[PDB]
Amino acid sequence: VHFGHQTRRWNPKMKKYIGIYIIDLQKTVKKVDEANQRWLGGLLTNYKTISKRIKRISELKKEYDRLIKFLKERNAIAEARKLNVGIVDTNCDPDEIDYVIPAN
Amino acid sequence: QKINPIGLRVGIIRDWEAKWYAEKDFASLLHEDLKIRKFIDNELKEASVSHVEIERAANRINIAIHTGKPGMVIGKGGSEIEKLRNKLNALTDKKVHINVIEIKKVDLDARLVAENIARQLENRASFRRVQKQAITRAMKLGAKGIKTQVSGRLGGADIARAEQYSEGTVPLHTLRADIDYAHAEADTTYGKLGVKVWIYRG
Amino acid sequence: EFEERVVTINRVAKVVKGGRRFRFTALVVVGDKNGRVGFGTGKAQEVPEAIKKAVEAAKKDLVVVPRVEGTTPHTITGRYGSGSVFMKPAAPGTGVIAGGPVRAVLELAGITDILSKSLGSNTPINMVRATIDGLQNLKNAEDVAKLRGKTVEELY
RNA sequence: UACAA
RNA sequence: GGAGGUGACACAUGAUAUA
RNA sequence: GCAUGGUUGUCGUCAGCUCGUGUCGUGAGAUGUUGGGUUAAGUCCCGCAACGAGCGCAACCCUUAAGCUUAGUUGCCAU
RNA sequence: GGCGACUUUCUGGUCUGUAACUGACGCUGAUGUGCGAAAGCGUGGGGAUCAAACAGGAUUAGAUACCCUGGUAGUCCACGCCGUAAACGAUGAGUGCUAAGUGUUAGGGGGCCCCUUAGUGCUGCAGCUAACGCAUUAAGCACUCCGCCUGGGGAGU
RNA sequence: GGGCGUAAAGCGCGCGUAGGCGGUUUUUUAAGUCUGAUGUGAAAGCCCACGGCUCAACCGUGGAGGGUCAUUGGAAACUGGA
Ligand SMILES: [Mg+2]
Ligand SMILES: [Mg+2]
Ligand SMILES: [Mg+2]
Ligand SMILES: [Mg+2]
Ligand SMILES: [Mg+2]
Ligand SMILES: [Mg+2]
Ligand SMILES: [Mg+2]
Ligand SMILES: [Mg+2]
Ligand SMILES: [Mg+2]
Ligand SMILES: [Mg+2]
Ligand SMILES: [Mg+2]
Ligand SMILES: [Mg+2]
Ligand SMILES: [Mg+2]
Ligand SMILES: [Mg+2]
Ligand SMILES: [Mg+2]
Ligand SMILES: [Mg+2]
Ligand SMILES: [Mg+2]
Ligand SMILES: [Mg+2]
Ligand SMILES: [Mg+2]
Ligand SMILES: [Mg+2]
Repeated sequence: VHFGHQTRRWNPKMKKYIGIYIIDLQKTVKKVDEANQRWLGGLLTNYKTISKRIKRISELKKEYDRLIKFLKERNAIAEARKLNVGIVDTNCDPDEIDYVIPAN
Repeated sequence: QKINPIGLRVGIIRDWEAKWYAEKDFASLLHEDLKIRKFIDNELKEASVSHVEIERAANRINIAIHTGKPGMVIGKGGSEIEKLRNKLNALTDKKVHINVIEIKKVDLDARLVAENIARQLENRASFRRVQKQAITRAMKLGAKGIKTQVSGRLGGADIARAEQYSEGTVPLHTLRADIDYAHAEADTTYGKLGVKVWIYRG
Repeated sequence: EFEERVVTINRVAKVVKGGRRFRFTALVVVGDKNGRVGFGTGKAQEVPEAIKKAVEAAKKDLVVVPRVEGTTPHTITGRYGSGSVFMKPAAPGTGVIAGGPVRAVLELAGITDILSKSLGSNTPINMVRATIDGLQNLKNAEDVAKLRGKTVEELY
């Protein structure tokens, strides 16, 4: 859980956390103490609308089959980073993680 | 362009307002009916009358009046409905029996909402504000949808136009949907203003 | 609570296969006159509906404006794009010497005494954004004393 | 629409 | 997938503002 | 009818046209509504900063093509 | 500006490494002085191809064009002149500083890879921008010097 | 207290004169720079204060200001000179 992505794509901000690059296992352990489907656009920023679908899911079969299945993560961070913890590989941006775990 | 929502549904999911049968006196009875409907509109113009139903049988005319304000039609002690019944028996020379049916929630009745808007427009009220208030009231009372439209020289403009508002669903192509519709006219200093209201209850 | 002021109402158009489709853009500044100001925009076919959207959006980006006895701590120029607003502390007797949308932003912030000049684009949205930029970069003496590791007296 | 031809 | 290089019969016209 | 209400024709039964919230953009705007297939159809599925909704499509209405029950006159006629 | 068969002769500049040497001898540069595609001009040669002009044939309402058949200057050489181009990266020169990734040209160092110079491309942060975009080959951050701009037309008259 | 990729604006490009600008340190100087002294910058005016006009204009009185000024004594970091 400490072998990151290839060198030809490693973000420069993971140099402290980092052939291929190997993660900082020693630093992740100290960081770990400090700390499945598509993410709908506006899951957090549009709860005034999603909750209606969440409520309508609780309350047709064609909708529910996709609704149950529903209710890489750049959409989610913006929904949270704009509101003012997560595994952060070398290719991922660390500057936008409050509790970054530098483990693969 | 758009068919009258009532006329499309008459005899399908909406009932006739005239319930009688005739063959050779059809024209004479039809125009006695229209004579009565014009009389009631004029004589009860302030009594919030939504619609009038006429039934005929055995030289008797049974008239049902659906009114928002039934106490004005009946009058204190039944005196106002006795006076109207006496005048109807003179326009007709038949035995008229009048029934009055209160319509609660006058804000869900297209005819009453349309005429209220027309009355406010004649008082120089904002053609936008009256439409938005009527829509908010109907939707608060559980209307599935409502549409309003005022057409003409809005605010005394030299060029007439139509401003319409809507809320909810008003499925004018769905035949089984009971859509209440009414048109009313406001007499302003600048001419005719047309008010159309569509209400969908569910 | 928050007072709001309608800075500018603009009717905008987009062209379609028919004629033109019109909407209304409202630029609104909100503020409490106690050091918190914010601006927002909203668009609608109706002017009042665009104002409410603009008011609601303004509340999400309130800014904290440092003040000293009703005036700014130092001179600053706020710049956003082509907009640029020069703001200077003035004596308590002086009023808000500002021209347009700057006056709305500074008043709703609670300034009442400032010397400001708009040096740049007079487009209201960018003038407003420039004004907020300059207020966003003001620093009070207690804050800069903390970063430099001295006390406030040693700053002078 | 008011014009022009 | 997106760029940069490379190569690849005939059909005239429609006054001014206001839109 | 170039001051209007109401009513109608036409593009044209063309499948499109929008809105709310969110998000992107200084902004006009955009997105959704595009993309891969599919359909008479913005019809449907999948993917997607969109999620939903509305007016449209369709379906609910009339009639025509088959059968059954009720009914047998003024309809029908096999014994 | 430009430069493309090969050979010889004459000759300019750049790059890498080294750290012998000199010891700020540098940068920029008004005026000035030179070089400067193509067309063009003069003198004299040359003349295959192509081809302004021009001729004929088509097309067309007309066709002083586009298309076809020819064809002169010119296109080529030498020596003079001319001094202009979207002469463009539409980006003046010098110096330093500021994430990365990935091709390619000429080298160097070390163990095909790693490091490093100098060019030449693409992508892409911070920053900048009106946006488009630029982004260690800046349009970023700075200092020095030069050239230039101040609404459009009139008029580069 | 602005600009020059596409809005007006980088000379087509070299070489180079005057000029402008110029790496590190030590000593020295004192032209620039800084800091006092003296003289002068008339009066009226402007600004502040006070007084006379019934108030005010206005008038008067006392200050302040205005030099890239000169002469003279100090300082030596920076620019200049050795
Ligand atoms: Mg249908
Ligand atoms: Mg070389
Ligand atoms: Mg030079
Ligand atoms: Mg020159
Ligand atoms: Mg030539
Ligand atoms: Mg030819
Ligand atoms: Mg020749
Ligand atoms: Mg020659
Ligand atoms: Mg140029
Ligand atoms: Mg430069
Ligand atoms: Mg540089
Ligand atoms: Mg780039
Ligand atoms: Mg390079
Ligand atoms: Mg300018
Ligand atoms: Mg420049
Ligand atoms: Mg141009
Ligand atoms: Mg230009
Ligand atoms: Mg150049
Ligand atoms: Mg030129
Ligand atoms: Mg006086």
